[PDB]
Parts: sequence; structure tokens; C-alpha cells
Amino acid sequence: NIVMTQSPKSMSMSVGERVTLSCKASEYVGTYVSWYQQKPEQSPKLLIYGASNRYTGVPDRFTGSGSATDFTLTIGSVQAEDLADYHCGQSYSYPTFGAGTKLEL
Amino acid sequence: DNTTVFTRILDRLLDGYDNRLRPGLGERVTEVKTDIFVTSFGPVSDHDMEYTIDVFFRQSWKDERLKFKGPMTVLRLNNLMASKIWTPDTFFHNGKKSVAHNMTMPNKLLRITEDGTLLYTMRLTVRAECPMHLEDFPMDAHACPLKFGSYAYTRAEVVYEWTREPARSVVVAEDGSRLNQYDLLGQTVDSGIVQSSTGEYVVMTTHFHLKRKIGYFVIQTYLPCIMTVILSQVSFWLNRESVPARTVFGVTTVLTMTTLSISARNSLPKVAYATAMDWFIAVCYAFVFSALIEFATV
Amino acid sequence: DNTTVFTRILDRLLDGYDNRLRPGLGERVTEVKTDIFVTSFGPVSDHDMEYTIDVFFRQSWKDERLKFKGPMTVLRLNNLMASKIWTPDTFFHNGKKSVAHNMTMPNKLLRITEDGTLLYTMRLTVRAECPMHLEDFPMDAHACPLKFGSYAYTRAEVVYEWTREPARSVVVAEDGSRLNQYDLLGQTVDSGIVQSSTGEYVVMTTHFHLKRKIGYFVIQTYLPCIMTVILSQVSFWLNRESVPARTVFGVTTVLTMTTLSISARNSLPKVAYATAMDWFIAVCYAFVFSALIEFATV
Amino acid sequence: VQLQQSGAELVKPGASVKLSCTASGFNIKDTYMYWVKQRPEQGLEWIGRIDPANGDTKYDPKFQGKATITTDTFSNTAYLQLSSLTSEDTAVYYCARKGLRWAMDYWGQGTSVTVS
Amino acid sequence: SNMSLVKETVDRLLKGYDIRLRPDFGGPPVAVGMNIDIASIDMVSEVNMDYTLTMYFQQAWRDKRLSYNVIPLNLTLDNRVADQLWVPDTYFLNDKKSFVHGVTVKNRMIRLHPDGTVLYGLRITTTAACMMDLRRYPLDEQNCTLEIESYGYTTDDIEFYWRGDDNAVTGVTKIELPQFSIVDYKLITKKVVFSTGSYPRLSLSFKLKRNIGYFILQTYMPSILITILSWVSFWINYDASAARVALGITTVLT
Amino acid sequence: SNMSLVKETVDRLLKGYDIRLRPDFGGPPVAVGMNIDIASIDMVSEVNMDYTLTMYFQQAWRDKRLSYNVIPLNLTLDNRVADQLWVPDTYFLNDKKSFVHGVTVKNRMIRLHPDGTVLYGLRITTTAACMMDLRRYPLDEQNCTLEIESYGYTTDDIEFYWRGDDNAVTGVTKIELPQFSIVDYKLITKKVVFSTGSYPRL
Amino acid sequence: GDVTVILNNLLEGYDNKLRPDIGVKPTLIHTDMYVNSIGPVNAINMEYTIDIFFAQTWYDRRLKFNSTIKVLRLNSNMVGKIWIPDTFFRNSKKADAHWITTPNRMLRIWNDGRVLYTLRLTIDAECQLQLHNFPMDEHSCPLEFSSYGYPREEIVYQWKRSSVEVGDTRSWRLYQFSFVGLRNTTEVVKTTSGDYVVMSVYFDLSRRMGYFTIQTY
Ligand SMILES: *[C@@H]1O[C@H](CO)[C@@H](O[C@@H]2O[C@H](CO)[C@@H](O[C@@H]3O[C@H](CO[C@H]4O[C@H](CO[C@H]5O[C@H](CO)[C@@H](O)[C@H](O)[C@@H]5O[C@H]5O[C@H](CO)[C@@H](O)[C@H](O)[C@@H]5O)[C@@H](O)[C@H](O[C@H]5O[C@H](CO)[C@@H](O)[C@H](O)[C@@H]5O)[C@@H]4O)[C@@H](O)[C@H](O[C@H]4O[C@H](CO)[C@@H](O)[C@H](O)[C@@H]4O[C@H]4O[C@H](CO)[C@@H](O)[C@H](O)[C@@H]4O[C@H]4O[C@H](CO)[C@@H](O)[C@H](O)[C@@H]4O)[C@@H]3O)[C@H](O)[C@H]2NC(C)=O)[C@H](O)[C@H]1NC(C)=O
Ligand SMILES: *[C@H]1O[C@H](CO)[C@@H](O[C@@H]2O[C@H](CO)[C@@H](O[C@@H]3O[C@H](CO)[C@@H](O)[C@H](O)[C@@H]3O)[C@H](O)[C@H]2NC(C)=O)[C@H](O)[C@H]1NC(C)=O
Ligand SMILES: *[C@@H]1O[C@H](CO)[C@@H](O[C@@H]2O[C@H](CO)[C@@H](O)[C@H](O)[C@H]2NC(C)=O)[C@H](O)[C@H]1NC(C)=O
Ligand SMILES: *[C@@H]1O[C@H](CO)[C@@H](O)[C@H](O)[C@H]1NC(C)=O
Ligand SMILES: *[C@@H]1O[C@H](CO)[C@@H](O)[C@H](O)[C@H]1NC(C)=O
Ligand SMILES: *[C@@H]1O[C@H](CO)[C@@H](O)[C@H](O)[C@H]1NC(C)=O
Repeated sequence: NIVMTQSPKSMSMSVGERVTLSCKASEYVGTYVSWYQQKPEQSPKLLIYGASNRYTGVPDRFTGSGSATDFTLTIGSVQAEDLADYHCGQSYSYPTFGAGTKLEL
Repeated sequence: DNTTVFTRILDRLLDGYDNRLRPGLGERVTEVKTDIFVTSFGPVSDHDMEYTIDVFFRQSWKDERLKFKGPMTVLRLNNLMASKIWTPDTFFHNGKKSVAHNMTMPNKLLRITEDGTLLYTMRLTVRAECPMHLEDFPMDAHACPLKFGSYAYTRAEVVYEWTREPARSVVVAEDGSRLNQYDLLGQTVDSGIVQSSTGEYVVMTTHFHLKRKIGYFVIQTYLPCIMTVILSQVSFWLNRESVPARTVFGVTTVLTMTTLSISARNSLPKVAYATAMDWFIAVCYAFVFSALIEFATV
Repeated sequence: DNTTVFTRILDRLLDGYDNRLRPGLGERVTEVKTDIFVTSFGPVSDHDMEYTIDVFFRQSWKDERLKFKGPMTVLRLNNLMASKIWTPDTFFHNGKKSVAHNMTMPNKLLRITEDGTLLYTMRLTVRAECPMHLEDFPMDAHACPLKFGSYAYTRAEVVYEWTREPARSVVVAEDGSRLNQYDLLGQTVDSGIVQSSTGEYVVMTTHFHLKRKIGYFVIQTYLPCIMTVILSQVSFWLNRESVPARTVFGVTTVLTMTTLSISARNSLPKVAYATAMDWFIAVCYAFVFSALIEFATV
Repeated sequence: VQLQQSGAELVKPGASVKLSCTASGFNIKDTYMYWVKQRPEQGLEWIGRIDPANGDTKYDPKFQGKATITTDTFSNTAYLQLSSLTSEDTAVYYCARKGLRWAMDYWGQGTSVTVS
Repeated sequence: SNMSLVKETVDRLLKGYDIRLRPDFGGPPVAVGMNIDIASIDMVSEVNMDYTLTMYFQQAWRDKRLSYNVIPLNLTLDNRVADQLWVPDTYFLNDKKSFVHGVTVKNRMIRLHPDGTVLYGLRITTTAACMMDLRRYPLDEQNCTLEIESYGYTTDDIEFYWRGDDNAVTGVTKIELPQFSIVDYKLITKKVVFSTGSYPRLSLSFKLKRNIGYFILQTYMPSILITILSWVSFWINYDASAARVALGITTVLT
Repeated sequence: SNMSLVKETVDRLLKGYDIRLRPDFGGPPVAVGMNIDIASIDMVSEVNMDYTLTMYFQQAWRDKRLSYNVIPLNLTLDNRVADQLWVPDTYFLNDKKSFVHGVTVKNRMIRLHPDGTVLYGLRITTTAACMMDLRRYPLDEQNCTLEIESYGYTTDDIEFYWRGDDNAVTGVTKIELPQFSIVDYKLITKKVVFSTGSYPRL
Repeated sequence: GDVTVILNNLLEGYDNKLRPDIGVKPTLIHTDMYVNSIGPVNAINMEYTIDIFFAQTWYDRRLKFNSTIKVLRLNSNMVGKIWIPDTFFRNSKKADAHWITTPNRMLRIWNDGRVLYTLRLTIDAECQLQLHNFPMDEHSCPLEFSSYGYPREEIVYQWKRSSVEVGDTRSWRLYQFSFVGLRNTTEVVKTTSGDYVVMSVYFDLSRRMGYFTIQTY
């Protein structure tokens, strides 16, 4: 069972700056790690697939960076609607997700 | 008139069909679901920096032009219907000389499902390139690759995918191991987008992790070298009044060390760097030569 | 639209054309003019009694069924038009296993002249057999033949001839020499008739004259034999009171001669007679053995 | 393009539930269907996997024997049956569709299952 | 709809199409542009006097008969329609054995364009023969090439050129050989003259400088070591004769 | 006459024959019986971990479409008709390079019997692969098998068995190997399971 | 011309899937060979190479024409359009025909229906060499052939009176051996499919100890 450790659990920051979220795997997951965004009282939406592949309908400010074990999601020049929970999930094996990451203003 | 209904189904299926056009040529993207069942991981040639593998290569996709409706839900057809329909043009990016077996008939399998889904399986022997770094020879671990994708169909036309979970797609058989010198530890699949002079293509990568077995090189070179070093160090307990004795000692142990070094360097390819067997042989030769110069001094 | 007219021409040429019949089957004798351009005289495998040769093989004849009248006076057509018309079935009488290159398209050339003349060129690699008399090895000269003629067509049906002057018909390129062990001196053509069990056939012969280069065999055998003989003869200058020294001199000189003869015999094919190198090794061995027996006598 | 799930409801401890997920815009015989469970203000947890074309399923070892996933191609629906409920089953259950490099691109609306 | 339209377009293109005739058969010569993506240079053999290379070899020309305007996109067709179009009869003059890879199908590419341009790629592994000058082996640098010529069509029927003329051949700097190292490569356009006509030729040449570490540790180190070993015969006193004979003769035999 | 009757019989058999469909395409599986006449075992290589064998490989099944009753003799047809009939897609799982001999023609045989029984023989030179356990070299004994399977047709579409079940493989006691000696041989019938279905294997 | 008319009339209503006299009598095939060379007889793989011009002739009553010409001399173009026997060599490990520059085959049809079909073959045949008495040994190891699918009741083979003819015997690749003679034989062999008429050519060889002498003795 591949476990995904996401960091940090929460992060508070203002509007306009660059932010970065990290995700680490125990075993190997080769660029099969997706990043989802879930707003309160809503369903998760796919942001990034593969490891660096923007979903059809997402802005250009989201960027993924991938490896065999260490993955990152960078959001440059955030807005007031990019505050939600963010989960990293692997799909190399049966899917397992991360703990999440709250984003507060 | 028991096979006439199936003949009518197959004739109506191919009536109005262009096998030069992929499904969804200007409407959609062709989704190919790939699967590999390794029936034997062949011998890894170290002098060519290559390896051999024998696989059942399965590809599934969906063609809306091959919908039918009959008394059967899956048509398990011959290997000559596959040449009359569109099949993806998968090639191996790092293949050297592969063969698709056709004994006694073309080892190909075609299954059409009633909603239009096709399963197309081939049996083929692939001879692929494995660029190795032999710094730690013969205690080295490699990741031999096997990259495939589509020839001439870019990412906006044909995309590949594993049909099951990526950790369970490339499956190696249990009795399927023709490795004499290595040890297959596991498999590792991957997916990416390469870019060449005709566009961006989807590439499905597989890595087989091999770990060389030392039990042959030990007995071949490492045990004669240590035995020769100990036999050279034997000379330190003899009395100096026998000069020809220690002389023939020194020259014959240097001679056997030279023969062993020549006889040991024919195993691996003609690489330009030093390995760990070469370092071991060099240090052992240094020890033997040190014994001889010590004899010369005394 | 200047492509429909040539299509109509090519379709009128092939309307009622029977490619199972030679031109002039009932009236005259088909006369084929032949030409050979050697692009590279490949290596001569002495161990197999054969040689390799890469050639442009050109043939030309007259077919009165392929006369036309169009804007062009010569049609330089494809290599797939030459399979629908009659072409002579030339085969090499001493060819072992030749190949006709198919990369990227069939390396064939068809030109049709307005008056009915056809030029047909192929690029192919002949692997022909060269019977050698290795009595003077490695100071021998050879004349490797290349006999070609017509299969299935006797002398009263198809005759061959050189298209230019016979001394100027087989042309070897300047950089066209893949020889490492021999030296091409010139060419030599001839034409004759062979009487087989089915009739008389025209046979065109080509001899390439080769002279073996001695530079390899000198350093391989003649320099070690002379140096080993000198090493045997230097023992005569040591004093008679040191018997193990001269004994091991002689016996290791014999050892050197034996390993030399073994290493030198494995180059030449397994002929059943004595060459010049064999006589040299035998006389040098006789001299070394005579030196050792003379020392034993002393 | 759209996945429609059933409605939220309450259930007594020890009963069994059957959650539904109706697909519209595609054929379920093409992709895999995942069921995901989310606790309040926690991370997502994968329940199980079904291959609607063949019919074979896989489940998370934690949920092995507790959940049963099935499909119905006629009504174009996918079902998740939960049995032997406890108090830690109060969650939100999502029905996801596989696609685009194993990403679970399309999700449902989520049903709230509460255990009283 | 959108599929049967393209079906009718391809059926119209291939209807009344003479494969025996090149584009502008009785007109100006056709220009063919070449591209090569070298995938690997496998084995440079000195005993066979050849070298193997795998390449993606692409040709591009313009056929006014394969011109369409009903659909606006480029057409990648199945690789078996290249047996029904005209493709140039290109060959390699210095090869010994070659093939197009045929796994999982024949590794070739056809691609049409709305103006008439055809792109035609193959994946070729060829063993080309190059004679080496080994008078300085192994401290030598040998330049041996691949010649790309047209067999049937002379220089007044076809024209060869590198598509880009400096970026036509890619992937050379990423090639790693066990024994050599590509120092430089050159692209050449030329016209050769035979007894049948004048033919266009392209030439792709690679200068390979041989590495020395392998040869050092395999031959230069043992020979220097045997010559060092053969010098301890003087440190031994000239009274013991058998020892010095055994030592020196053992070095000569080695 | 006899030439006209046989000609129209063969022309009627091949008229309206669908090579895509096996005999009883919707009904029960077709049973194929195997004979092997081993001509030689060429080279048992320990370095390549393979061996080479030439065999006369024969398959017998029953196709109801190739049934005739007007002539009382068996019809041996020119081997080129094997491309117009359905023949099973038998393959060898552990082979590395195989071929059918082609002198003076393609070495294969196709024979029709009046009850529909088709007899189809090939002459194959197979380089089959077998991994050897050389821990007791050279005082060792190695068993390596030729596997005979159907590629496309599953076990509910085709069925394999040995024609005779003990005498289906002949000429094995006459093999003269320069380095080995055949001690025993066995014929096995089973079914293997792959991710695409269940297949018969000999 | 008229030869086109003859060739097109011979192939009308012709079925190349049926031997002549398919339900009447067996076909008699007369076979001749012409050995160009007997290649190296290597004992490692227990084989030897041979190059021959294999000629077969039989009678086909469907290829019977009335004309003022007696013989049609053709290429290999019509070999695949008429019935050709399925002769194969039983003791060959590898065998190939020749295709350079055009398929080396010959077909000749006569006025009464007699067909002669010749082709050039290079065979790598096998013969088990009992290597006792080596290298002072003598062997006689064969080249056998027969039909593949047609049993004795359908195809019967028969040598001519001038069956096997060797060439010069000096341009041959026999290094360690020396050709001394040959002999033909016909027999019937039991096979799982039926009785087959098998024809064998035994070449008798004697090893010349001129290489093993200066090599080992
Ligand atoms: C698994 O797949 C394998 C690969 O696909 C497959 O191997 C293939 O086997 C098939 C069938 O056995 C081969 O196809 C036949 O090949 C015969 C010759 O084989 C030798 O040569 C080929 C290369 O063939 C080229 O050259 C010959 C002779 O010149 C041509 O005849 C070929 O068409 C072809 O020509 C082109 O390419 C040339 C360059 O190579 C060009 O120069 C030229 O311009 C052409 O473009 C070699 O590859 C073979 O080597 C291999 O096979 C041998 C077999 O002995 C092995 O021993 C060896 O180890 C190798 O593996 C070999 O050397 C062809 O003669 C034959 O062509 C005829 O027969 C077919 C089938 O019936 C007909 O459809 C076709 O029409 C031809 O018939 C015409 O001509 C014949 C002449 O005898 C007449 O008898 C006949 O009546 C007919 O006449 C008519 O048409 C004529 C024009 O065609 C016309 O002139 C007449 O007027 C008349 O109208 C056929 O192509 C194929 O080559 C093999 N492929 C390879 C690469 O090995 C294997 O079988 C499969 N296995 C299984 C179990 O499934
Ligand atoms: C390896 O050898 C080949 C062949 O010898 C070299 O190719 C040659 O390169 C030279 C210099 O680039 C060419 O000379 C050119 O001549 C034209 C004449 O118009 C002139 O305009 C150019 O400026 C240049 O001087 C030559 O034609 C060409 N081909 C030959 C000589 O056959 C190759 O450069 C060598 N080295 C490498 C790195 O490939
Ligand atoms: C090849 O076969 C023919 C026919 O069997 C042999 O010719 C026979 O020779 C014997 C004498 O040894 C005569 O008595 C027969 O009458 C001959 N038969 C005919 C009709 O030819 C011929 O000698 C054989 N050649 C060999 C053995 O190489
Ligand atoms: C040679 O190439 C042509 C066209 O590419 C093809 O039709 C033919 O079959 C090829 N021959 C062989 C022996 O591959
Ligand atoms: C076709 O290819 C050309 C060159 O690669 C490109 O410029 C053009 O945009 C392509 N056509 C379409 C519709 O994308
Ligand atoms: C046909 O073959 C069968 C089985 O070999 C045999 O029993 C039968 O007698 C044969 N019939 C003829 C006409 O030879």
C-alpha cells in the first residue's frame, strides 16, 4: 500500500504571491500522481494529471513538477477563488491519497 | 447455412470500412489500452548492451465502425481479419531487431466486442537496447528499458494507456526467466511525451530492474586472484639462500596474473572506463609486484 | 494535367503484352547487352573460397512491343514496371548466395527508349565462388571468376554481349575496394558457350586478378619464425657448464615454435597440401629442433 | 461529462445501504469506476474499483469484505453496497470515473451517509 | 459526416493515380528533402569494416496529385497506403544489409498535407560499409559516411537536399558509443556521374575519435608491465643463471 | 471422367468458403489432433540455452464445409490451397526462430477426406528454448519441452489432443545426438490460463 | 503472336491444385541432378553443403497443344501457374533456391504434354558421420528427396539412365575430403500419412589426410 505524505497540513497566505505544495511517496509512483482541488461542500475537481499535465479547463497559473518520488504543485499569482483543500493522489498502484492541505487567507 | 449469418455479419462489418483511417480521425482522439505479458525475459547480452524479451503484447481500443449485433457477444476472429481493419502502428523506440512470430500462422489475436471494442494481441520477441553503466561491474544493478509508442500518430491523434493499474500491467510469468547472469527484481512502468522532428508522441516506458549475480565472477577471477596473491605472499617464509626458487615464484605469479587479467577482460564489452574487477585485478597485481620487488630488495 | 497522357502511353504499351515471351520469339535471337559497374570489390573470404562484390548490373536489349511516341523520348520509369515486362533471367554460374537490395525501394532501374530499347539496371551483391590453389600461400596470386549467363534460354534464343568494348565493360570504381588482404590488379572478361544437359548456353566470364599482400603474414609468422630461430641460435654462445639454462632456452624456443605454428595455421583454411608458409614453419622448426638436439649432443 | 449520485440519508447502526451513481455522457463499459470516501475535514480514502466491461472488482484491504461494488449497464448506473455499519462510517461517498492517465477526472456530487 | 468525408477525399486522391510516374513526370524535377533522427550507432566493427546505425529517416516532397481542400487538417494515414503512392527510390550506396523495422507493423510513416506535400518516414537499421585506415590504431580518427542517392531518377528528374541543411540530422550529440566518440559530423550535397546519367547524392559523415582507456588497460599496461618485469633480471646476480633465463624467457613468451 | 469430377468437387468446396470462421463457429469447439515425426535434433546449445529440431508436424481436424461424397478417394491438394482454407493458429510458446522449409516448394501438405477430415502437415525447423540447470554439469540430465498451443482460439473454440496419445510422436528413439542420449519422452495435455482466456496446450 | 494464344489456351479451365491423373493413375516423375559443387563437409553440425541443378520431368495431359512448334521454352513466370510437384529433401537442415537476378527456374512444355521443370538449389543437407577411424575414415552420406503430400499411389519417382552428373570435381569446396563416386537408390518409407517413394543419392567420400597430418600428426 503506497502511502502519500503531503506537506504542509495547512498554509495561510495572502493574494498574489507564489505558493508551493509538496507530496512524497513511500514506494515508486512514476508520474502518475494527480492533484485535486476541493472547495467546501463540493466535489473534488481534477487540476493536474500525469504529474505535469494541466486538465482541459484549468488556468495557466497551476503547474505540476514530477519525479519518481517527489512531486510539487506551484501556483503563481493566486486569486481569491484558489482557496480550497488540495489532495495529491497516486495511481501507479491502487489509488491512495494524501492527507490534504488547507489554504486560508 | 450455419456459418452464413456470421459471414453476413463479417461482410457487413467491413462494407464501407477504410482501414487507412483511425477511429475518430477528425472527431476524437484514439485511446489505446496497452498490456504486456512477458512470457520469458531472455538473455541479456553485455557486449552489445542489449537484452531480449518475449512478450504477449495486447492493445485494446474502441472503433465505432466495428459495431455488430449477432448470436455471439465477442467474435474471436483469425489473424487475417486484423490486416483488414485499422490497428495501431506501435513500434519500440529502443528496439534493435524484433520479430513478430508467424509460426505456424501469424501469432495474432483479434476479438471484437458487440459495442465496438477491439482486443488485439501479438506474440513477439523484442531485442531492445539497455545502455549500461559498468562502474560497479560485476556488482552492478541496471534498469533495462523498453519504450514503445506510436509511429506517425502524435498525441493529438493516438494516445496510449495501460489497461489495468500501472503496477499490474506489465506482468512477467513465473517460469519465464531465461537469465543466466542476472536477477530480475521487479518491473517499473512509466509514461511520458517525447518530442521528435515530426511532433510530440506518447511513449510508454517499462523498466526491468536487473541485479547481476557475482557467483560466477567470484570463482572465475576473484578466487584465482586472491589465491595468486596468497601464493605470492608464500615466498616471504622461504630462506634467502634459494634465489632461483623465489625468482621463479615471482615471475610465474606475475605471468599467471597477466593471463588472468587478459582472460578476465574478455567478459564485459570494450568499455573505455575502469570497472571494479579491473580495480581488484590492478590492486592484486600491485600486491604481487610488491612481493617481487620486496624479494629483489632482500 | 501532363500525367494522364503518360498513363495512357504506359497502358497502351502493356495492352496485350505477354511477359512470358522474349522479344522476337519467332523471328530473331534476343541479344542482351551487359555491363557491370563494381561499386566496391568486397572482401575475399579465403577461408570459405569465395569473395563478395557489390555491383550495378546493367542489361540492355530491344523489345519491339514497347515502342511509343510521346513528348519524352526516354521514359525513366519505376522499379515496379520491370516486373510486368520481359527481363532476362541472368544468373551467376558460380554465385553462392547473392542478394538484391530492397532499400528503401527495390534498387532497380528501367528506362525505355522511343525506338524500343530497354535499359535495365540492378544493384546487387554477388557472393561468388573463387577456387584457389594455395600452393604458394601467402605469396599467391588468384583470378577470381564471375560467370553469368542465361537460365532457361539457350544460345538460339538469348545471347549476351558486352555493351561497350570488352576491356572497358566491367568498370571498378576508384574508392571501390573493400580488400584488406589482397590487391586488385585488373579485370579480365571473356565469353563462351557451355554445353549442359538441356542445351548450349552463352556464358559471360569476368576474372578479377588478385595478389595477396604479405605485410600481415610477415609480422604474423615470418618475423616470429626468424626471431625464434635467432633465439635458438643465441644458445650456442653460452658456456657448456650451464646446462639447465640452455635446456630451458631450447625447450621454450620449441614451445614458442609450437604455439606460433598453431596460431599461424588457424588463419589459412584447412587445405590438404603444403603451402609456402607451412614449408617455412617446417624448416624453422627443423632448425630449432636441430639446435636443441645439437645442444643435447654437446 | 456528468456523474449523478443518489441522495443523502440516515441509517441505523447494523443495517445495509446501497448507494447509486448514474453516468450520463459516456458508456461505463469503457472506463473504470472508483468509489472514494471522505470524512469531515479529512483526506480522501479509496474504497474500491470496478471494471464494468468484464465485471471483476478490487477493494482496499481496509474495506475488503465490508463493501461490495456492482454495476448495471442497462440503466447506466454503478452501485456501492455497504454492510455491517459502525459509527466511523459517517462520511461523504464519491463516485469517480477513470480517465486521462489514471486521474479520476470526473467525480459525482457525493452522498452523505450518516449513522445514528 | 466527418469520417466519410475524409474517406471520399482519400478515395478521390487515389483514383486515377499512376504509381509508375513521379510528380511532374514530363516536367521539372521534383525536390525531395531529407531528415534523419539517429537513434543509435550500434557496433562499429573493424573486422567487418562496417558500422550499424538505427535512424528515423524521413523524406519530404510535393505531389500535386495528392492535394485536397475539402478537409482542413493534415492526414496521417495507415502505413500500408505507402504501397499505393509514389515514393522515391532512395538507396544507400555503401550499405551491406539493411531493413525497415517490422514490429509491431512495418515502421514507416506517411503523412499528407492540404497543399500536396507528402512526408514519408522510415525507421531503418543499416549496416553500412566503411573502409578504415588503421595505420595509427588505436590512436586513430576515422571518417566514414552514409551516402544517400536516388537509384532510378537522374538529377533532371529528382533533387535531393537536407531539409534545414544544418538541423536536418539530429540526435548525433546524444549518441554514446562504448569505444569511439563522435567529434564532428558533416552534411554534403553532391551530384555523381555514372554511365547511365547524373544522379543526386547526399552524404552524412561522422568523425569518430577512438578512446584509449580500454586499450591502455588491455594492451599498453600489460606490455609495459612485462617490460618492467624483464628488468629485474639485472638485479639478480650473474652467478645464478637458470633464474635469469627462466625470468627473461618467460617475459619473451608472455 | 475423373479429372472433371475432382475439379468441380474442389471448386464447389472452395466456393463460398469463409476463411475467417473456424468449423462450427457458434457450436461446439473443433478438435485438432497432433502428430510429430521428429526428423532430427540439430544442436543442443548450452551457451544459447536452446536446442534445434526438425519435425514433420501434422494436424488433423474435421471441417464440415470440406465434405464431399461423389468420389471415393482422399484428395491431396497442392499446398497453395492451404491459404484458402481454415487451418488452426498453432504456435510454439518456447521457440526463438522457426520456419517452414521452402525447397522445392513450401514444405506443407493439405489433404481432404470424404467425411470432412482435413489433414494438414508442415515441416518445421524450430529453435526452441529451454533453460538448463547446469549445477551437475557434465553429469546432468535436463528435461526441456516443446509447447504446442492455440493462439487466438480459446478452450471453448478449439481443442487439442494427441492423435494416438502414445504414438503421436514417432522417430524420437532414432535420434542420434552427438553429446546427449534421449532417455524418455512424454506427451502432456492440459489447459493454461492467461488474462484473455483459457487456452489448450500440448 | 501465336505462342500467347497457345499459353492462354493451355491455362483456360486449368486447376493447378490437382495433379495430372488425379483419380486415374500415379504420375511418373523423372528426376535428374547436376552437381555444381559439394561444399564443405563440416562434422561439427553433421552436415554438408551441396549446389545442384535439380531437374524434374513428368507428363501433364492438360498442357497439350496442337501447333507447328514443338517446345515452349519459358521463364519462372509460369512455374507458379501450372501444377508443380512438391518435392522436398528429407535430410536437409536448410535449403534455399536462387533468386538472383530473376528466379532460377526453367519450364519447358512439349507438343505431347511433357513438362520439364528445372531449378537451381543450394542445399545444406545432413548426414550422420560415424566418426570412428577419424581421420582415416571413409563415408557415404546421402541426399534424399521425395514428395511431401502425395503418397506412392499418387506420385511415383524414377531415375533416368543419366541421372546424376557431377561437374569438374576440382572447383569443389571439398578441402578435407575427396569425391570418389556416387550411386542412386529408390525405396518406399512408412510415414504416418502413407507410403512415399523416396530417392536417395549417396556420395562416397574418403578423407584425405593432408590437413590432419600437418595439423596434428
Ligand atoms: C512468415 O512471414 C514471412 C515474411 O512475410 C514469410 O516469408 C515469406 O514467404 C513468402 C512465401 O514463401 C515469400 O513470398 C514469396 O517469395 C518468393 C521468393 O522468395 C525468395 O525471395 C524472397 C524475396 O522475394 C522477392 O524476390 C522474388 C524473386 O525475385 C520475388 O518473386 C518476390 O516477389 C520479391 O520480389 C521483390 O523484392 C525484390 C528484392 O528482394 C526486388 O528486387 C523485386 O523487384 C521485388 O520488389 C526472399 O525474401 C526469400 O527469402 C526467404 O524465404 C526463403 C524461402 O525459400 C527462405 O528459404 C529464406 O530463408 C528466407 O526466409 C526467398 O529468397 C517469390 O518468388 C514469391 O513470388 C510469387 O509467389 C507468390 C505466392 O504464390 C505469388 O503471390 C506472387 O505473385 C509470385 O508468383 C508469381 O511469380 C512466380 C515466380 O515463381 C510464378 O510462379 C507465379 O506464377 C507468379 O507469376 C506472375 O506474377 C509475376 C510477377 O510477380 C509475373 O512476372 C508473371 O508474369 C506472372 O503474372 C513470393 O513473393 C516472401 O518473400 C517471404 N518473405 C521473407 C522476407 O522471408 C513466411 O512465409 C511466413 N511464414 C509463415 C509460416 O506464415
Ligand atoms: C571526412 O571525409 C569526408 C570525405 O573526404 C569529408 O567530406 C568533405 O568535406 C570537405 C570540406 O567540407 C568538402 O570540401 C568542400 O568542397 C566544396 C567544393 O565546392 C567547397 O565549396 C566547400 O567549401 C568545401 O571545400 C568535400 O567536398 C567533402 N566531400 C569529400 C571531400 O568527398 C568530411 O568533411 C571529412 N570529415 C568529417 C568531419 O566528416
Ligand atoms: C541410376 O539408376 C539407373 C536405373 O536404375 C541405373 O541404371 C541401371 O544400371 C544397371 C547396371 O548396374 C542395369 O542393369 C540397369 O538395367 C540400369 N537401368 C536403367 C534402365 O537405367 C544406373 O546405373 C544408376 N546409377 C548410379 C547407381 O549412379
Ligand atoms: C521489396 O520492397 C518492395 C516495396 O517496398 C516490396 O513490395 C517487396 O515485397 C520487398 N521484398 C522483400 C523480399 O521484402
Ligand atoms: C500541418 O502541418 C504543418 C507543418 O507541420 C503545420 O504548419 C500545420 O498547422 C498542420 N495543419 C494543421 C491543421 O494543424
Ligand atoms: C484415406 O485416408 C484414410 C486414413 O488414412 C484411409 O483409412 C483411407 O483408406 C484412405 N482412402 C484412400 C482412398 O486411400
